[PDB]
Amino acid sequence: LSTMIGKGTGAASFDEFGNSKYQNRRTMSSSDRAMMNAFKEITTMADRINLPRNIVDRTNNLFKQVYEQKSLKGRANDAIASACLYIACRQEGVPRTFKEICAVSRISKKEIGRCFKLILKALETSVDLITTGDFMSRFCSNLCLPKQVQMAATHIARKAVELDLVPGRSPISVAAAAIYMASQASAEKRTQKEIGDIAGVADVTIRQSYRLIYPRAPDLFPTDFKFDTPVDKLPQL
Amino acid sequence: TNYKPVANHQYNIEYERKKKEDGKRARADKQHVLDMLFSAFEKHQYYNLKDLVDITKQPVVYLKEILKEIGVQNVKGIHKNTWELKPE
Amino acid sequence: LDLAGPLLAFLFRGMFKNLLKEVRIYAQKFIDRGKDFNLELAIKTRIISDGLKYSLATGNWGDQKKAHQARAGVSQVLNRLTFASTLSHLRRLNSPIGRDGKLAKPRQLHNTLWGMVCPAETPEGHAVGLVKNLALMAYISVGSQPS
Amino acid sequence: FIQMSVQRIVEDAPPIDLQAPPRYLLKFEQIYLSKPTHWERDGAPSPMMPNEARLRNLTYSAPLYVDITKTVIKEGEEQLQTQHQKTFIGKIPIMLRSTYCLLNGLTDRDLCELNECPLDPGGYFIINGSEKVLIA
Amino acid sequence: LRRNEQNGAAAHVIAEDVKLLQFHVATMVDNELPGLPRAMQKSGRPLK
Amino acid sequence: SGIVPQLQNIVSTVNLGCKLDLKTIALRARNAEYNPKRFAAVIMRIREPRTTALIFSSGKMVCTGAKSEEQSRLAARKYARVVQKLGFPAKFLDFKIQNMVGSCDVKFPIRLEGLVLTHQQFSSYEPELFPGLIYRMIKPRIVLLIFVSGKVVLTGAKVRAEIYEAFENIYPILKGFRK
Amino acid sequence: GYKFGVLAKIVNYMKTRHQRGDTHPLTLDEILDETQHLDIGLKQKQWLMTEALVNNPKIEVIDGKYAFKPKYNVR
Amino acid sequence: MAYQLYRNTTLGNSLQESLDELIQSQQITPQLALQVLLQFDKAINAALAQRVRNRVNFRGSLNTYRFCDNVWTFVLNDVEFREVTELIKVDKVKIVACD
Amino acid sequence: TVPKLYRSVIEDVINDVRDIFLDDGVDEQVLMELKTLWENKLMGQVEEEPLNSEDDVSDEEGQELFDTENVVVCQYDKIHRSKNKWKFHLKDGIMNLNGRDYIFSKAIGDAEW
Repeated sequence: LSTMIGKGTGAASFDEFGNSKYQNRRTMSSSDRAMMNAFKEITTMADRINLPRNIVDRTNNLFKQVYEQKSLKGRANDAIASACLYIACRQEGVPRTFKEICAVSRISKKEIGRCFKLILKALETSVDLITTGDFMSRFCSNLCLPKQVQMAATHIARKAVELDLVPGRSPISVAAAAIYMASQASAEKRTQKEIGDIAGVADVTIRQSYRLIYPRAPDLFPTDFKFDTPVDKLPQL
Repeated sequence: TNYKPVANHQYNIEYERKKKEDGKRARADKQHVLDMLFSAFEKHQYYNLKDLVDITKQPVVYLKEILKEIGVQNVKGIHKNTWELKPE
Repeated sequence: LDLAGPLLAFLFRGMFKNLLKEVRIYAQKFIDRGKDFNLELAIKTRIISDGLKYSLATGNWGDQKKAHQARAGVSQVLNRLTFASTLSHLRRLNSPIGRDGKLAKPRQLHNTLWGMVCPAETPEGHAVGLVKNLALMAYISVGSQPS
Repeated sequence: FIQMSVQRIVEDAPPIDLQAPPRYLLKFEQIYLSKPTHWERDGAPSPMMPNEARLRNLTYSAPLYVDITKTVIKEGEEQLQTQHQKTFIGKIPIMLRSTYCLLNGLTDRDLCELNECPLDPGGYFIINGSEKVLIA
Repeated sequence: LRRNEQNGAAAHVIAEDVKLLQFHVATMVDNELPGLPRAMQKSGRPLK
Repeated sequence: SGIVPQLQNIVSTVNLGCKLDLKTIALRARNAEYNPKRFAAVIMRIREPRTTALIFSSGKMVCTGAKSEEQSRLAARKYARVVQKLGFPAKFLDFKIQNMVGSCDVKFPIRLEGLVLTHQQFSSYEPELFPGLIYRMIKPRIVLLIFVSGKVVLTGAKVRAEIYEAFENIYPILKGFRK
Repeated sequence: GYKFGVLAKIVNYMKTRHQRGDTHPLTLDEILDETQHLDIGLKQKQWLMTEALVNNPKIEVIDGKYAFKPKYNVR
Repeated sequence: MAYQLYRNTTLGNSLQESLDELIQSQQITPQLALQVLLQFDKAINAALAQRVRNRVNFRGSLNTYRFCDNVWTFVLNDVEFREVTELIKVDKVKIVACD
Repeated sequence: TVPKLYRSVIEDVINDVRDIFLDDGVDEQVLMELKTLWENKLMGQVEEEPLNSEDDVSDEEGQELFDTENVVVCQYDKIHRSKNKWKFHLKDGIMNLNGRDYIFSKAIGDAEW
């Protein structure tokens, strides 16, 4: 805890030539100074994607433990913060994709993942596996899809995983394909490029995942779904 | 359309590619470095270590080790202490 | 009379200058290293979002760091005791003279108040004649270009 | 302020010039403002009704976006120009019932459907759910 | 200041430290010194 | 279980006990490639053992690509002779196998989602980063890459016993998550 | 550049030659031969003969020629 | 003091041999011969880059390779130089590359 | 075609050496003589220290020594190899195949090891 000297008022406060004789001194500890900078970076990343403050608070707590544990001392602080931010989103039940975290961070996706693994090891903690429904609300909302389409996409992805029609596929790829299937079955139709941009998945990956679930399209769709485009006439590709 | 998910930033892959393409500086033989080191001294009487590395294009540790044997550090209060390429 | 518009514009000029200042600083580090810079990562959205919010949230006018010279009382919690009270709070006028300072002349009912300011509505106590309310039809020019 | 001052301030800002060799120029062209929006913890945006902000202690602010043109001179007699359309630069609190307010242009019946008093004159800001009025 | 004396730092360095010590000590008693900077609470609020 | 993992790659390091001139080796060695800017070692390949070895100026050499313990030692000795044939006093000192890589298939799909839940302490499944589950066995220090297709890759073993022992431990676990 | 760099190689070659045990003095031209400085400029030769080889504290002028200074150094 | 690649070729060998004949006759000092070779390398290197605008393709099997000081010494066996206009067959070829 | 390219090379070579021949003070007649000659010429082992236990583990070393076969000299833009094959992005260069000289600008080559 410290006090900062205020600005000079009278002539006595100023040296013989202009500059104030009493100047603030950097007395902050190096460990605290780096930690302070990390929290500033954490807040900056969160605002880019409008993360709630509670997630930021969890992220700040995670970094302090990681920073104190010093298992990741060799890695850049920004990467740790970016990885810590990713873990906080998972811990709070609103996971963000590594690409989404990278979009708001100068650190690349690969480094974030590497730090993410180390932080879990250092903290002796675990994160629940991501499901296709963990991204439907954000992906559909960003695509400006109605609630009915979002519900259909959520049901399609959940049913497809349960039916094991996309074994080994990344949950994001399955969700993007499910959104595309639901989007093409409603008035609001979105292209693969459109869904890929928000979902962060290449249109080719959406095409592959969609092709796997297309054969059983009627089964995956909700029973009480109003098909603007009939399931039979859904795109085949 | 802002902060779209991306695996790696475009500015970052270009920098990574340039670093990979350029490659790490190699440790050349002492004689060649010495010959190039003294040729540089001809152009300018005084050289900065950071700028001197670019001319030699040698690892900093290797350059310092060779420069330490013959080169000496002269303390200048105006800016900072720099290296002297004159053996004496 | 400085209204929210001129008031907010003054704040935005500083925040935007700060926004560009950090944008220049962030870009300077990356360009110095020889690598291109991501424009999105250079922008700190907290500068404008929080700066505007803090000034309105607390009423301290200016910067939180420079609260010493910041004008206080500019922003107040809207009074919901009565609809007339709510209306009056939205038509209130604050005199430049500090409330602590005492001077009759600024507190006096000047002749120029006719038709512009209510001659009767004014608080009793240290704020007599300093806090005022607009006349019923009185309007404040929003300003325009003289070109 | 929103319609003119914000654009004027952004336009009046000198272009940012970087030189440290490649030279980078940044110019802010246009200002875009959206409806007062709230983001759920999952990241889904949604319009923020004034009543919701009061109850949930939110700040009635509209996302702010700006068009930025990035031109780089690499000393090779080649100029590359790229524009980052609608670059988010922060959020501006919105005076209620103003031209950019959600309640703007809503009939008395519409305001009732939004749990908003038609007689309410607006003219104030909701910061963290607190109705704030800027005193002249 | 004690470390600088033990470390034998430069006289001007010690003089600056003495200046700060005099300021802090003086403002520990009276923070309303005329024509002198005020001691803020890291948030712009002068110390009491 | 009836399934024995088959080694795919073995990494063995042997010290030649003498400093070597990397530039000279590259000029005279048949298949050596030396790029000091890229890497500080000399990379050489011999087709018949089908292995690749890296040679450092310190005299220590690393041999990789061998499919068996005998092949690794034989390949390492052949590399040492090549250096010895170049006029250096290369020897075969403290030869050791540093890593053994084995692969096998369980012949049935695996529900990785269930496996991580029951073995979160050892499992690490991140579809975003890698499509295969990473299992870190403790009793043997072996890292296993389990995939939905059933393919299992074992690595980090110092002896062939660990590779077989590790698979024997994980196989019953995989059988409990058969898809 | 020119006029200031060839001298360093002469000194370094001189130092290395002394380490071999060759205490005998060496002429300016002779030292230039082994340092690949046969193209050394004329005005550089006189400068070395007048300033560099006398001002330096490690150069001894013996019978006209120049030799190392191990006596000053502790051996 | 240059790249010095085409010296060990038919064009390079002829130039080197010619300089030797003049040297034996004392017509040219040895220093001049080195300068002539140096200038030729600059001209040939620039000549190939600018006045050559034809693409070629080839396939084969590699028997040996080397690398040192950014110089490759590939050794290909049974190479099939295939071009749009003609196809050329060779039992063995050595490809030396530099940069 | 190739002979025409060779003739152009001669013009560049003679022109590029004119300045040098003036610097050293040698008579210009040398260049004329050089061209004439140049044209004519063209047209259980527990104790493992001993490595002698293995022999004939190499191949003939005269492949590089002879160099009488066709030799190709060029420049490389990219050279990639993936565990079996070597890929060559060789740029402008020269080739000596069966005496005949071949010239190319872009070369693509895949080889098997």
